[PDB]
Amino acid sequence: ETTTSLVLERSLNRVHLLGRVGQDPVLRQVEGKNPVTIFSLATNEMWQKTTWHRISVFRPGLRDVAYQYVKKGSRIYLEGKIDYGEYMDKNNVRRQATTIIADNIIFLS
Amino acid sequence: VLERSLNRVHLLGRVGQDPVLRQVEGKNPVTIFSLATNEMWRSQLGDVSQKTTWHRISVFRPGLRDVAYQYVKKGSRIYLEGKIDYGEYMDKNNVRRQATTIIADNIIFLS
Amino acid sequence: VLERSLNRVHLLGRVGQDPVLRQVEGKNPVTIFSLATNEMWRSQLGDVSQKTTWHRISVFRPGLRDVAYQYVKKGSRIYLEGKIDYGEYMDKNNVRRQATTIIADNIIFLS
Amino acid sequence: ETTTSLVLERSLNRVHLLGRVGQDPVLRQVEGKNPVTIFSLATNEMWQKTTWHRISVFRPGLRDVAYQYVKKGSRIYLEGKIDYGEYMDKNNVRRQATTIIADNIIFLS
Amino acid sequence: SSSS
Amino acid sequence: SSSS
Ligand SMILES: [Mg+2]
Ligand SMILES: [Mg+2]
Ligand SMILES: [Mg+2]
Repeated sequence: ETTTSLVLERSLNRVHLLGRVGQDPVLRQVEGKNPVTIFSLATNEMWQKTTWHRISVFRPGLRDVAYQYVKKGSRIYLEGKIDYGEYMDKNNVRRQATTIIADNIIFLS
Repeated sequence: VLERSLNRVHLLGRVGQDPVLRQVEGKNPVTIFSLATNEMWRSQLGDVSQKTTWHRISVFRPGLRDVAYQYVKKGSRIYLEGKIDYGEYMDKNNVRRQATTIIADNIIFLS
Repeated sequence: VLERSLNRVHLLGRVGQDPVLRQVEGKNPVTIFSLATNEMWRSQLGDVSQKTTWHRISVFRPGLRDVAYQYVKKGSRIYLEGKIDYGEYMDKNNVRRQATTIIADNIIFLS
Repeated sequence: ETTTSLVLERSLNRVHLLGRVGQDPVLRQVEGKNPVTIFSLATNEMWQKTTWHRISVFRPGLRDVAYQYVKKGSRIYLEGKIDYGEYMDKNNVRRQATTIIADNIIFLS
Repeated sequence: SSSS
Repeated sequence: SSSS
């Protein structure tokens, strides 16, 4: 690993979700500086199992549109990337707090 | 009859280590490996940031699981599609913790 | 045995007119409709450009074709997935011309 | 249709292709002002049929990387949007010149 | 405002 | 150059 470890070699980290919002969005600040809009999204598989996703909206403008227009029970299509949100809990345990960082949200209801 | 939803992930990246073929007695055999993707983004000289994201990949599908175990290698460049599953589980406490994996149902070898 | 390739389109838009159920004798029946998608992009007041793209959608799959004909309406908002096919054909001249369609294999009604 | 016909209502026009480049890329100018890199991409279906796509790269920087690194026989993954490129030919006939406008290209060979 |  |  160097400054020459540019890794211009490209990769792809893309998720598409279509589902229903679990609760009204909330607004948080991360570190001291980055406002974020957060809500939950439920998707289902035939197989049954409801999968509950944590959605984070960091993009300016999108995050405000999300906070004002996403509501519990909203039907949403969205796209973004997976971030696993690893961290250390109270007792040094490494946890995951997986979130989909949405860069595109389409409102269906 | 619940309406239609979608849970679809596309990754293209480099495998982090040789896959593990895992049979924890009870649940059926699963091929496990890690996939690295890089996110580059700008912030004298051109100041540019880079983050590596490490995905855990599970392959349950019977034919794909074996193809994955035998052909995925450390450094392998692959494209895959699947769904995200968070693997909720009760620990020693009365709540749940997550073990997120991407359940691959399609893999393309690019190397 | 040719290697793996991908030809995958995702659209989400509003249908432009009631679908046509087309049986040009010979080829099997096909549901045809148009889907509009909008692309907005910036360029006093905030100067912003907008372009509407009109996609021709064909549904050949036997069960989906009928669901499409009966339930797609003008103004319907839908999500669909398919592959692009350019529909090469010889005209009255000794070369080929194209009639591009998206062959839908999955449709989600959002309205 | 007005200035109030903002159509903030969002839509999605997204194509993903993985295939082989047919010939070396060429460089064109559209109208008088927009440099573009153009090449062909072949994809196949099991069913057989080879589908030949026209790829256009307008994004600055991406278009130069494409022109310098895409070669006949290159294996490429790419993403973009469909543009049908409608026009009038010599005899007033409305033709299609469908192209995939790539905004992301990943080099595989 | 601009519309193609 | 910055790497998280
Ligand atoms: Mg996509
Ligand atoms: Mg804001
Ligand atoms: Mg340039």
